[PDB]
This record gives sequence, structure tokens and C-alpha cells, in this order.
Amino acid sequence: KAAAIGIDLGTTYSCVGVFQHGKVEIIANDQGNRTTPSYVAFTDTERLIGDAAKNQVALNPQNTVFDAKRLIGRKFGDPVVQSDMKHWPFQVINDGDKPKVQVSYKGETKAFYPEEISSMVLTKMKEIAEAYLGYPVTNAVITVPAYFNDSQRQATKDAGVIAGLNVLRIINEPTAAAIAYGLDRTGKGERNVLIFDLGGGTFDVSILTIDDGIFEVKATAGDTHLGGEDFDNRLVNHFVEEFKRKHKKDISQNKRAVRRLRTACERAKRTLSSSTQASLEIDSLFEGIDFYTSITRARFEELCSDLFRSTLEPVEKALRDAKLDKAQIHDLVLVGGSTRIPKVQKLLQDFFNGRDLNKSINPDEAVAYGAAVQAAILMG
Ligand SMILES: Nc1ncnc2c1ncn2[C@@H]1O[C@H](COP(=O)(O)OP(=O)(O)NP(=O)(O)O)[C@@H](O)[C@H]1O
Ligand SMILES: [Mg+2]
Repeated sequence: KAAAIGIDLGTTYSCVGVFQHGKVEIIANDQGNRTTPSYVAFTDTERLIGDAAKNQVALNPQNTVFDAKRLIGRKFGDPVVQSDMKHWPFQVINDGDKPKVQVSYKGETKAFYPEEISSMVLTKMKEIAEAYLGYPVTNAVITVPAYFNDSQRQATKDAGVIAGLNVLRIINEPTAAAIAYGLDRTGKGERNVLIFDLGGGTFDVSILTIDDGIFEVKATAGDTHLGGEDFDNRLVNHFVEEFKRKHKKDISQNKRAVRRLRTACERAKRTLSSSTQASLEIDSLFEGIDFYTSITRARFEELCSDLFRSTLEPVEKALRDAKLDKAQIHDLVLVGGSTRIPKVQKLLQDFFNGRDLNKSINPDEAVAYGAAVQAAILMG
């Protein structure tokens, strides 16, 4: 009766969809955004989630949590966890070999499991859907990277249950993307599908073989630390140098200034996917000095040229592992907000000798879209 929802719980942005009245609808949140930051923040008086949390990140770096997906289902001693901890502004502690994020909340020290943090993000996605539908949601399909192990899948499901959702199924993100494009339905025989997923924090390449609605992972490649945030970083360093040239001041030490500049760069970056230039206007960036400038799409491409180019190596590697030539791939599917960058689409298309790309569904919404279709199917 009530519709089930599909939820892409991303490392950096999450998205929710619902199949209703013959179509999938990706649901906009309170601020009108089709995707919501996977951020949670704790203050002296409240818990903020999504846009409201990410928006005050510069003001409260120690108690604003993100990247919970990097910790979920892992052991404190996991080398990945130990490595990732070096770069986060928030504290992570060991609780029975399970990591917990420790923060200050309402004047006290409190710690939360990764699934608790993600349950908050999922709760927000559930509320977003309920606001649109006009009624409560209690069924959902949630997605995870194809390489997640049983523990990571269990903890992701636990996050959903904590959020008040009955988790119909946990399915792989690349499978969800294929379902969004109706690729789960094939003619006689098997089809080889390549999912090129470049998001905010990670880059995943997956080669799937689909046969009669059955999905098999033939190969996976990528880089868990390559994504849109790295492109934002190249822009930040470029503007830090511009500010030095213009004002003979180095703002790299001011945390607030660098965070505000990063936020502005992410917006300018998005604009450069549709327009050829973008302007950045930051009032009182550093020592009361305003910073108003512009940057062109070509300059952005130059600043990230090596990073963009590097995305084709995992594609080559995945093909090698799957024992397939480029011509044997039947469909190319774009996933992740970073694949909206024209240069990235050109590199992939050129690498595949001119093949058209499946890109009619916003890339950062494709996983949630498929998850919603799967959820509707499962509800019968
Ligand atoms: N129009 C755009 N042009 C370029 N980049 C964009 C655009 N829209 C969103 N992005 C970036 O896409 C990234 C988010 O991708 P998205 O797929 O929504 O996140 P995700 O699912 O969490 N992926 P991941 O971080 O790897 O788990 C961020 O770096 C956004 O800044
Ligand atoms: Mg996402």
C-alpha cells in the first residue's frame, strides 16, 4: 500500500527515490536539493543533519561528523580506519574493537557508532520522502558498494532499522544503477555492463554481466580516495595562490577561511559543468578582506587534468581482469555527481572510441533511482 523508498546512502551525498504512479520520482529535500550531504552535527543545543549540518561545518569542525560510510561495519584496528582517522577533524575511539565517533553534544562528551551516525542521515532521507508523499514510510531498499563485506552490509541495514525502516534488501550500487536504466531486462544471452562511478569521495568501476535478470560482478577497480572533493581541493589551492598574489597574504592557516573557500569552490565547480565560467564571491574571507574572482572551465580542467586522466587506468584494469576488450562492453553507465563534468564524460567516451553513454538520469541520482525501482518490485 504505502510506497517503499530507494535510498543511496553515499559517502558524501545521499539521495532518495520512490516509484509512484508509473514513474520514479527523486525527492527534493527542504532546501530543494535532489541530494543531501551525508553530514551530521552536534551542538550545545541540537543535532543537525544534511544541508544544515554541512552548512555550519566551518563553525564546528570537531562535532560535525561525515565519512561515516568509511567506518561502517569495520573494526577499530582495521588499517583503513587507522589511516582515515589521521585526516578527520573529529575524534574516533575504540569501543570493543569497534570505532565510535566522539563529540561534544549539549555540553557533554558522547560517542556514536557509525551505524548510529548513518541512521541519522537515513532518518533525514526518510523524512524527505514522507514530506513529499504526505504519509509515513517504513519499507526501503538501501544500497552499498559491491565490495562491502557481510559486516558492512549488516551495519548498513542496522542503520536503516535504527531509522525506523524495514530493510527489504541491501543491494549493490552498480546493480541499482543498471536497474535504473532497465538493463536488468535483456534479450537472449548475457550482456556486459560497465558502471563508471565517480562521486564526492570515491571512484568505483564495476563490470557486471547480466543474464536473464541475474547480475554477476566480473571485476571491480577504482580508488577509494579519488572523487569530487579532490577536484574541489585543486581549486582551493589555486585560489589560495591567487589570494597570495593579490594581497601578499597566505590564508592556508586560517581553518575557517580555507573551509569557506572550499565550499565556494565546490559550488563554482558544479556551475562549470553547465557554464564555461563561474564567479566566486566570498565576503570577509581573511582578515576582513573580500575575495571576488572568476575561473573558466578550461582552467578548472587544467588544474585537474592528471586526476581526470587517471580515472581511465582503473577502467583498463577492470577490463583486463574481466578478460574483456572495450568492444565487448554492451553498455556504459555514468554514476556519481562528478561524471557530470564534461571533460570526464569526454575521457570515458573517447576511451571507448565514441560510444554513447547512459547519462539521461542525473548521475548522482542513478543509484537511488534503481533502488526505488527495486523497492517497488519487492513490494509486489
Ligand atoms: N553538476 C556537477 N558538476 C560537477 N560535480 C558535481 C556536480 N554535482 C555534484 N557534483 C559533485 O559530485 C560529488 C557528489 O557525488 P554523489 O554521487 O552525489 O556522492 P556520493 O554518492 O556520496 N559518491 P561517493 O562520495 O563516492 O560515495 C560532490 O563532489 C559534488 O560536488
Ligand atoms: Mg550518493
